[PDB]
Amino acid sequence: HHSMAMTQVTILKKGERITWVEVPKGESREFNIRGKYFTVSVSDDGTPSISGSKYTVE
Repeated sequence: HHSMAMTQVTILKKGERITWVEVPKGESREFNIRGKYFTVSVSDDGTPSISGSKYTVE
């Protein structure tokens, strides 16, 4: 019975997948994507968000 897995977050550029990251539910992590820093957050309900305007997340 595996413990709790990361939330897998897909990073989208104009709605198309460019990369993916892992973040625990209820937390935020920093990533460098193509030379810029972004905060990716996953809410309690598993919904992700990202700082900046270049990308969205799913």
